[PDB]
Amino acid sequence: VLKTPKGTRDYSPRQMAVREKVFDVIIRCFKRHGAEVIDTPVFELKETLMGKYGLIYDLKDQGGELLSLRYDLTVPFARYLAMNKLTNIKRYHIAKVYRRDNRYREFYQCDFDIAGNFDPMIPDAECLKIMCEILSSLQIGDFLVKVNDRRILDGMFAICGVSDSKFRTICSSVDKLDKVSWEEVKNEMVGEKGLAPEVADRIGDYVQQHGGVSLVEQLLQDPKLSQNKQALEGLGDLKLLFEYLTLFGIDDKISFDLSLARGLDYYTGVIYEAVLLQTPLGVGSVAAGGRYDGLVGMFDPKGRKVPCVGLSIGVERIFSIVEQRLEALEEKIRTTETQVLVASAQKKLLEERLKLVSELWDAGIKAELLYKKNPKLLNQLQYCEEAGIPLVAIIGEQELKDGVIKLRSVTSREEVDVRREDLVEEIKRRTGQ
Amino acid sequence: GPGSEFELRRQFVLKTPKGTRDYSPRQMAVREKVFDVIIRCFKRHGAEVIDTPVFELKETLMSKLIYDLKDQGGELLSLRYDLTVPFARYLAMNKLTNIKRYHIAKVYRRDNRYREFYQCDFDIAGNFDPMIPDAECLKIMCEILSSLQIGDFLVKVNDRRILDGMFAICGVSDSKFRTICSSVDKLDKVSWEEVKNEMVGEKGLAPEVADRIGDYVQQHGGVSLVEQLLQDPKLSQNKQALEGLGDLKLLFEYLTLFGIDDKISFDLSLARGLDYYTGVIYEAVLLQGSVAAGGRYDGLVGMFDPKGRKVPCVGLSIGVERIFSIVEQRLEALEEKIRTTETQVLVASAQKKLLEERLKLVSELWDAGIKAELLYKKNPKLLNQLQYCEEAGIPLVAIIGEQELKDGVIKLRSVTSREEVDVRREDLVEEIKRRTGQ
Ligand SMILES: [Cl-]
Repeated sequence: VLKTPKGTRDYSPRQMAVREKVFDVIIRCFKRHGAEVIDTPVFELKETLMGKYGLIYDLKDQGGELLSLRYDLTVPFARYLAMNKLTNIKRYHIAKVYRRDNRYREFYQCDFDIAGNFDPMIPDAECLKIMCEILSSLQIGDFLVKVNDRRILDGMFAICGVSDSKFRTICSSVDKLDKVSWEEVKNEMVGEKGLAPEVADRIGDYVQQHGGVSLVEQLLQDPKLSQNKQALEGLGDLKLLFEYLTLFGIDDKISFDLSLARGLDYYTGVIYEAVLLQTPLGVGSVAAGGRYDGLVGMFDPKGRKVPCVGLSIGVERIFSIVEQRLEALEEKIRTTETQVLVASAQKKLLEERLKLVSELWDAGIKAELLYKKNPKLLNQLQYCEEAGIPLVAIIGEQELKDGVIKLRSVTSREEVDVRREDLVEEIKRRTGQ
Repeated sequence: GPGSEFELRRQFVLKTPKGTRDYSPRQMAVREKVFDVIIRCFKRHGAEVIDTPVFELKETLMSKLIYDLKDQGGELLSLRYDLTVPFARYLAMNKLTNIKRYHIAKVYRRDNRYREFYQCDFDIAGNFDPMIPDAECLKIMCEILSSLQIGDFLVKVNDRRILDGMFAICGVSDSKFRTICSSVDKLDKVSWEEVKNEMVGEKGLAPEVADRIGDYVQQHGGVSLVEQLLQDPKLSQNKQALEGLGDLKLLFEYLTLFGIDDKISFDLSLARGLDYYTGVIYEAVLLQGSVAAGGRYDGLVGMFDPKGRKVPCVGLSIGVERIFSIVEQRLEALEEKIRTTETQVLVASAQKKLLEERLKLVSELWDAGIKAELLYKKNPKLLNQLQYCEEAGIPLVAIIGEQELKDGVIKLRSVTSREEVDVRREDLVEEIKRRTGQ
């Protein structure tokens, strides 16, 4: 019966160590952009989640409110904003979400969002900048951020002749163009979904193109698209976006891709998705986001609109990559931060070690000793070697009388005598405070 | 007007579940400060960390206080009510016989922010020499309680074996152990007479028997009290009491070496968590609340292992929810504005048409690891930018103007002092670093 629920896994000490290094990079970035932080309960009223999703963990009806586990951090955010009658906020939220999909049922989401009425595209641009800072800093190899706008999509599908009835499914097909070829995608829309091959080929004339600001300029000249009001504003915003990206120094990491069509329940403005590269060959997505201006309005009692743009870093995939990067380097990932083991080779010294280890703790030094009265020096050394503990402070009967400690570097094997009074400052010096 | 039914219905559902609440940025600043103290202590003691799913199999957690997940055609799941039972499952499942770990995570209880709340656990599992890990747990509690600077505190200590032997030697029947413990436990809230009456009148104990319990249970003291009970005519003939007292005497030797023997109060009325604890039991009290508990529980892991293999465990739980409030009140009483962001500088301008230049600059600052912001406006008024800083606690404003750009210069104004000085652009990163301490 010993088992974690399907789709969940524990984080082992080593996995926690990597998670800490990855979160530390991400949080340091969020904080650099003046983000506040909040937290919200792991479950919300079922009502709060109902009427938002077209796969949600519900809690047993036990005689109170009907409750559900958060499927994401964005809805809780909207509920939070509305509940506190906030009109603007810049926040990050790092927490687990829950989905009965098919470690994929419980996993971390890492969100940053900017809510408020501001001038066009400036916050949207900062979101892309934040993506890029983070992905670069993690050093998970090269990447590329795909960008599109919801209104460009709507307009493109309007003038190509896609019905409102098939709009939703056709986007699902187009959105596959990242992994698969246009030939497959075309054949699906036509063969499986009953889309006219005339419409399919027209969509193709747009959907197959990608590039930088150059493509935004071309489509602003497109005779058919120009005459669609929505596509035109969307393109105007992207043109603006590219200007700001250039100033942020990251226009070379951005690809305007008209096949990007996801999260169409939420997104009203830009849509983006970061993808890892090979060698530009897409190897998988590691972040996503966009502008969703209708969500908060759905919660505010007076339906007051609060624009929002934001991003989700896909940390689960990043945990794997970083873990494997570390493994391939023979770099032993430490699961503890102990700086020194207090040891002795002789017997009858437990009380002396207890006294020393405690002095070290008092000075704020990270120390341990074996829970054994007369451990063998070899066993203590082996313990340090496996744990990556860099120093061993060896206490002996004579050395105590002399007021010295034998300090041995575990890896270099070099041993030096240190005055007891100098021991605390000497350990700090060897580790870096 | 009061508002349409449309409006009032929406307001009616704009809430967090009962007995839960969001953490605002202000409360997150407090919680981050508390957790930093605690985690720095855990790490200082060589602890590893693990994490477990918020829900375990229902069969694993066996109550009218445990959240169950709806049967949606699959496993029957429940939300965890603590971290110790997930730990035991974790040790048994991974066939570990020793681990020293801490775990900080929310737990869930349908009791009467009190249904979802943080537990901060530290545990040392494994077969070791007597009472050293136990001593270290008390040290850890003492380090943390001290560093949190939440006033003076005390740690009550007792042992299950001492209660066992003590009940035996003064007449209690073995089968009435638990309920008499439940009564004795309330002597930190209630008088001995109220307690006695509940044991005799309610619990069917004999008057003579309860009186002998009162002779011991009413007592609390230091290491000298341990020595006295080792001299006790009746107790010192009971094997359990003898072991229990022997171990406390030893614990005290180690607490003296750790310089915390003066914070420990041996208290015979401490009888908590007897579903778990097989050795030491303890509870920290703030002096003017239950702010940290723990003890040794050697049978729990054994109950999850198929071959019933025992793994000795001793640990502690820090009541982090009571501390959050105390610390927040400390901060608010100082009227010290709690910042919710770390921004060092706002990039600003008074003139129009400089958005592009603020974008370039703020991005330069970000690339240098400086915490910077700018208002999301094409042409903000300087006043609005300065007010934003004043309200948020941002100490510097970097003002870009057309002339400054030509001179390769940036006007850097202190938000508090209002003094503005010119700064060569290439020096800006360093000049900011200096003024904010980095
Ligand atoms: Cl001023």
